[PDB]
Amino acid sequence: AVVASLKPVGFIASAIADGVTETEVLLPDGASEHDYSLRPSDVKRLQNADLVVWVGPEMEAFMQKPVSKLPGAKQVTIAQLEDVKPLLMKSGDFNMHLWLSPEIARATAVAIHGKLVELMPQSRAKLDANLKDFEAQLASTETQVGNELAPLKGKGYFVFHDAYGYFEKQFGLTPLGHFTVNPEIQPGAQRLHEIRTQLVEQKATCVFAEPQFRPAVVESVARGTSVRMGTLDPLGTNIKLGKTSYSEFLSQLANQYASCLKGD
Ligand SMILES: [Zn+2]
Ligand SMILES: [Zn+2]
Repeated sequence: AVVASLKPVGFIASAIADGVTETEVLLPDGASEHDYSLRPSDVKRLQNADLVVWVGPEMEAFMQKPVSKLPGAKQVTIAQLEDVKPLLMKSGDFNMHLWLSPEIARATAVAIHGKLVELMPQSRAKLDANLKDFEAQLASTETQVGNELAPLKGKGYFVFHDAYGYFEKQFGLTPLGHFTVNPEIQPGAQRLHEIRTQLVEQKATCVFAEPQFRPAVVESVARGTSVRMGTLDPLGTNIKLGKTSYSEFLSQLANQYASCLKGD
């Protein structure tokens, strides 16, 4: 199987590996990329993987050690790809939520395709078709999402944690900011006051929770204002792995933004 660290990384892999091999995901639905430790079984999957796909040591730190033991030919380290490095944004150091950038997802698919052709020469024609089919579906999805989000450009909102910058930059969304950088370090009152002052003063439309975290501080901030409440899921928990799952993921996230931000 191809073993992907996070579900959306899995979505990209499953486009390319479709009809070739299985895709498995390490991080369970509900879990956070910022607060996880590998299970004994997670470890076994890694050693036995045909290919491991992950963002890199500044993202899934919980995977760095077991991945370091594998052949270079059996891993894609997304953040370290030559075509990805020029695309990194500071938004230290650089923001590592790379699976929300279509352009990086493209570079990821190319790397996956390239590695799997070497490892599985029996599936070269299928892998080639899968890559073509992935690019076509992604290009259509980018057109669709760009349209869905266009009216929303310029509306301020806050997100729970700093996960969305690549997507927001791509499609012209204009976040006022985020509650947390690391979503485990709960934000203090300081702070929650600064956010609500921004909300009112800058006339924000939305605040967004995330299903991986209890929404209390988000609801608290919105309380006594006209700001609407929504939810974004940077990990696509309700989407199943499969050929068109990455496109479905981007479309779902866009719909989650629009659901709250619509109605000017
Ligand atoms: Zn994150
Ligand atoms: Zn910040």
